[PDB]
Amino acid sequence: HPIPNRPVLTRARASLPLVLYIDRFLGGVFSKRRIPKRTQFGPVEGPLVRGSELKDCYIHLKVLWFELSDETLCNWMMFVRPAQNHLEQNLVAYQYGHHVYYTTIKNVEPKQELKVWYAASYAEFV
Repeated sequence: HPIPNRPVLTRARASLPLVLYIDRFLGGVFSKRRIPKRTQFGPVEGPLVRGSELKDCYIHLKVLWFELSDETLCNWMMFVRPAQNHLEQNLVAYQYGHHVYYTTIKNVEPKQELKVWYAASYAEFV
């Protein structure tokens, strides 16, 4: 009766809150349970860069900027895809401390993909 070693995941994948999961087939982060309005995730963690040489896999975030390319160097927020209309958006991103956060603007339901875009004031900085 074997019991295998537990698979070790990239930093980005393991730093994910137990409240959420990434869905293999669909792409992106979802909620296991109800996530109420005004729930704050973060901080975004990862390498900082210039805006010069920043990729298109991701939303762009000013703090210098975040390069969210590499799972071994970022945390789970690298997986949170950028919303493309107001229908699908349920997070807003802003700077608060020395840090950047994603905050729910809707009560998010189970099996709904979390999708981010700028809070208006933050949209000014970027």
